[PDB]
Amino acid sequence: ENAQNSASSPREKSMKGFLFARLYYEAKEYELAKRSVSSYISVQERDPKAHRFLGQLFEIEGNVEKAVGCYKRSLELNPTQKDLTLRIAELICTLGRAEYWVERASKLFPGSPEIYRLKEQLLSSG
Amino acid sequence: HAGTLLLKMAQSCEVQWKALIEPAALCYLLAYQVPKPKSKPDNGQGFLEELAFDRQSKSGHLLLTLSHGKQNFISEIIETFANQCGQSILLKFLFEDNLSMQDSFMGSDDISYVENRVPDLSELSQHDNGSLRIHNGDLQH
Amino acid sequence: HKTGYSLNSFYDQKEYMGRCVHYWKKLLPLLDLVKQKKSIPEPVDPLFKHFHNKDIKVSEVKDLEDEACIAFATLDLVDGKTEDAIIAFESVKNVVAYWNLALIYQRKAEEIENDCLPAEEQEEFQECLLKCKGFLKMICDEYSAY
Amino acid sequence: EKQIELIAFYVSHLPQELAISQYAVFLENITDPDQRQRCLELAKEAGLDTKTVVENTRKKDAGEFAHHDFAPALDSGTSEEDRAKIDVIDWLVFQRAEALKQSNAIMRKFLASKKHEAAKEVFAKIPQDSIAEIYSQWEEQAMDSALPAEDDNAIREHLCIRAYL
Repeated sequence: ENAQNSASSPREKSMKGFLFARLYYEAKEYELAKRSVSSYISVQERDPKAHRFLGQLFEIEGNVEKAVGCYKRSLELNPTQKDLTLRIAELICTLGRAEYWVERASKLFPGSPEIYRLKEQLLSSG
Repeated sequence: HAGTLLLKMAQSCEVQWKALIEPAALCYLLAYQVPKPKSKPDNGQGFLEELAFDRQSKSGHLLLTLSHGKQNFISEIIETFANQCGQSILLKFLFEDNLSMQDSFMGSDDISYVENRVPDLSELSQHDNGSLRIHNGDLQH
Repeated sequence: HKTGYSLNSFYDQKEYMGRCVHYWKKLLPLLDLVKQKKSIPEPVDPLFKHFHNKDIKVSEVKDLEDEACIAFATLDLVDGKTEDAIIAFESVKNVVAYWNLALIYQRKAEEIENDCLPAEEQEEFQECLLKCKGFLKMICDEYSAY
Repeated sequence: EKQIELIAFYVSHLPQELAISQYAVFLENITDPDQRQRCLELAKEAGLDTKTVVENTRKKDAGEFAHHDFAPALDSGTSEEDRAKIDVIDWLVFQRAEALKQSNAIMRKFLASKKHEAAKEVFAKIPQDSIAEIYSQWEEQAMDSALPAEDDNAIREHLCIRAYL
């Protein structure tokens, strides 16, 4: 409230709203956090923050598909994407369609117990 | 400062009168309503910036408290200034027959370029947040 | 209380509400001694000593006590003890207690149960009868909520 | 006289030698600080006298100038400068940006001679959390402002070092 008024005074609609989004993220309000995060991303282009804000929001909302989409766009941006493959492998485990992602995770991390188990489960699903 | 001295004259004689508020009101109005300098490029602009913060803060606070009620600023601007008479009224009080009105005065200073604006409640708080630059933890202020 | 509630930050709402609860819990014992009794003796003015204003009449004790109870209930509400918070809100009968009850019913019954909505209905009906007296004590006036 | 905790304080009371005092303390300790779980971190080098600017200034002065006699073969000089960068880097992880930039420069010095193990140490003993803990603002709008033309450049230097390694 007061922070939003102080911001609308300078009229940033910006990292202030992003801090409100981060506070809603630390707290438990998925719709408000996602709305503020999207409004901030609209005002501040793209960054690890915008992608990770939206990806944590979707991960908490359960839409692992939308989370994987945001993570793929983030990895296409590629300033620093290392958790993208981990999120893809977790989406594969939650999920043929997991076979490609498990082969990719295994080729990007040979010592991967979880990803190798996911690969075994995918080859089982002779 | 001239408006504040008008307040001083009244309070010194007995108290803020019913005549040494409207010219003081003009003095604070035309101090608030000058555009804040902003260079955004030596020549320390931060000093002009902080003094402008404090000046606009004082103008707003004191001109709101002198007329909390509305229907003041319009008649103020329309009467206490004119081509000559308003400046004559403000200046003959300020310096009682010690300066020419035509020369070496405010006579060449034009005012009818200014208009009405009550300070806003957000901009006033920002003016105080700026005025806190040259009054760092002064208990009286 | 107002400065804390106005904020949305959890880690500052909790602190401001806890400390306002602190000041009220320290004022609780001091206010009970108004039965023709000397409040606290002070010949000298320690930091803040005025008179004919600082004295609370016998009428306003109950009102301030109810405000303190609302403060307690709101502290428990901004912690997560959802049921005993409502228990604490079901003691005072001003507008704020009803409004907080109704809002918590909303929060706990966004899409949960239908039979708990009659609670919301009756709460807003009492709020209607109280706005029939034109009380603007609520934080955001009834024009938006009701 | 080994009353270091107080002679260093009086030094810090003298303005110009605040660097030489921290130099004495660090060059005496770090080699074998007798770092055991006691003595509450030696009161943080007499309370930072001990700034990265003047410290790296003295390190750059000593490593290469060697006014009277400089060895025709740099005799573990670059190795010790790199170990200083790495140790101050660990300490910073516990001066992160200054350690990172000096590490980038020293790793460039090591690459100029193609010392694989030396550059590997310079890049590896550096924390895994340097860039993340240095990033003050994540939203790229404010991150352009908070990001310095030297800090972002040093981060890119570390990324290129890792890619080449």
